[PDB]
Amino acid sequence: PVEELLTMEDEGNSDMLVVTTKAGLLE
Amino acid sequence: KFVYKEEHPFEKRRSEGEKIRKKYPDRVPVIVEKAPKARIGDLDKKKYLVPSDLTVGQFYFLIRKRIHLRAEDALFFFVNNVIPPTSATMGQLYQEHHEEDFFLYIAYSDESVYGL
Repeated sequence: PVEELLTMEDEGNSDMLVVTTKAGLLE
Repeated sequence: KFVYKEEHPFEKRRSEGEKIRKKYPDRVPVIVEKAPKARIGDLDKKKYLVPSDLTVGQFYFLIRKRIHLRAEDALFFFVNNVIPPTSATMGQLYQEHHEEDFFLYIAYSDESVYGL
């Protein structure tokens, strides 16, 4: 499944997971 | 110590790490792997690119989800065998503990002692 809100797959490296800046709001 | 290091030669890791730090200096590249003897779910992806302001506690929330940890289940990170404070930022951890390939390495366990 596609990850968009807190994480997303790196466009170039399917093997690097990018954590979004919105994840800095998590509590 | 890390399977990432056995499958990828140092020079390859270091070249990648240098490029990622140059492209995203406000972010920290992290390799996350299960600590030996940990009795806990396996992680599907090991390589992360995290905002430097993300806290260790926020990273715990993200990793717990991926490994399907229950509310009773503990999760502990270790960097160079030390548990980072849950309030620390990933950027602080990166500055003090990144390795020569320009990645930060985190082991995770259900136990509070690495390799217990």
